Amino acid sequence: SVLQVLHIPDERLRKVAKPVEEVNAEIQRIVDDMFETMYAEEGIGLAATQVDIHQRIIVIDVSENRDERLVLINPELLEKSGETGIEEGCLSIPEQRALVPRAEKVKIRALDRDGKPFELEADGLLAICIQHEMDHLVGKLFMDYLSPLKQQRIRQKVEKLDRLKA
Ligand SMILES: [Co+2]
Repeated sequence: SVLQVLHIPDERLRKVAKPVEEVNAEIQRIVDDMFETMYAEEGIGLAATQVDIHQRIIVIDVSENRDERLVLINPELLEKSGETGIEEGCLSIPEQRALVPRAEKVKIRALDRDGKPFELEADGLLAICIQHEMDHLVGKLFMDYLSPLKQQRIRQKVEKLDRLKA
């Protein structure tokens, strides 16, 4: 079932998510609810913190056909290198996009939907998405990489955008 995505400014988006102790039926229902919400909003990734669930869970689908589910429970970054960037957007910061510096390659370790560990070497868009989604778990948003002036602008814009759309 579709979940509600928080928008800035909401301090809840800055809470550091806790590690999942045991992947089970409940965790799995959350995983499914997250995919449903992500696909519904046409996003390519979604961190649990965005839907107000403070546990280290991320769902991703960077495919064109939109049928290639990637689940990262308790992700852990092992290596990262190179430099790249794209005009990132976020469901929590409606209508704003900004070029954010990211590592081009990134190797991680995580648990899948069944709680089994795997390691993944990613590059291109998938690498970027992972970095974006992982930042979400530690309360970091993509706007924090910009100059304070730009950050303030963004807050004013979303703040306004939301109030008018209510
Ligand atoms: Co985001």
